[PDB]
Amino acid sequence: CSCSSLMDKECVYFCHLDIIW
Amino acid sequence: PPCQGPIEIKETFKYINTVVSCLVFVLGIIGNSTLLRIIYKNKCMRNGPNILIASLALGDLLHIVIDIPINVYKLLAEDWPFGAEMCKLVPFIQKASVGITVLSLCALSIDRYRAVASWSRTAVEIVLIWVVSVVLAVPEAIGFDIITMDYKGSYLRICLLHPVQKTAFMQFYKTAKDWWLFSFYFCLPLAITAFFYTLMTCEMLRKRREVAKTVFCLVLVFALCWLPLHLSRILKLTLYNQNDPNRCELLSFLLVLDYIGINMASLNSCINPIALYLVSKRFKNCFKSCLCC
Repeated sequence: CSCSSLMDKECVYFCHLDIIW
Repeated sequence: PPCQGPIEIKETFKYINTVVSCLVFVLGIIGNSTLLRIIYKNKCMRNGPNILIASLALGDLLHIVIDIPINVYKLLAEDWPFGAEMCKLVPFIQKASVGITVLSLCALSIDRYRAVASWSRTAVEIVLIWVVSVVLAVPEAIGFDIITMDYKGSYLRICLLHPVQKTAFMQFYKTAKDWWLFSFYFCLPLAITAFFYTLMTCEMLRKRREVAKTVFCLVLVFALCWLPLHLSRILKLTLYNQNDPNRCELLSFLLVLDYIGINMASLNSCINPIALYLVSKRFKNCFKSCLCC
């Protein structure tokens, strides 16, 4: 998914668990 | 960094989602394959509006094939071992299929309006619709990329819309992907189909309730089945914060919202053959003949 940057760990972890869309 | 809570998915929801996804996948594939078989085999059924319906069916079938399996893999594995190019194409194919489906719904609504409005009663439209659908999915085909991480000890790899990108327009897409998707793949087809079907009913007033009921059911199911995913993504974009422990709960709940919404989208893909059965006598007999033998 979309994240502000690579420093926001939780957003990218959600991207890991989120659907492909 | 910690939110005062981890991120995880309940197992009950996983079981429910797996069962629902299996059932909707099977139903949609059977229905769309049967519709395509009927339209292709029967020469009398090879006609403009029927070719539009076949386009919609093929788009829905390709949409089902590419979404449910990968989401099942995500839930039951929580990994993406397919490499960068596979995740480079999957969003592209997914958005192309969604565009094909929505534009085919629009074209079919236009065709029904024409059929009911004019009594004198497609190749260019289908090619135009499909080409425009493939090109609009190009940004997904150049945008996504894989990134590595450490997270509380566990080393992870995620394929996503990497925030850092090369060009100004590519960065603009990286920033407005979800807004673009909600404003094109959902609002535009909903509005077009609803308006054209309203015109069809208005003409029937100028000149049978069952067909209007079918129209209402189709539009309502489309709305109710494509709303949840867009709602989840806009909620992410709107209520997600940072630097403070007020975001992890939202992410955990958004997992559930997104998976429910993708099941509903698959159900909308599955819906149309059922309607064309319960409404059309010709399609009813065709389904009886194909399925029962």
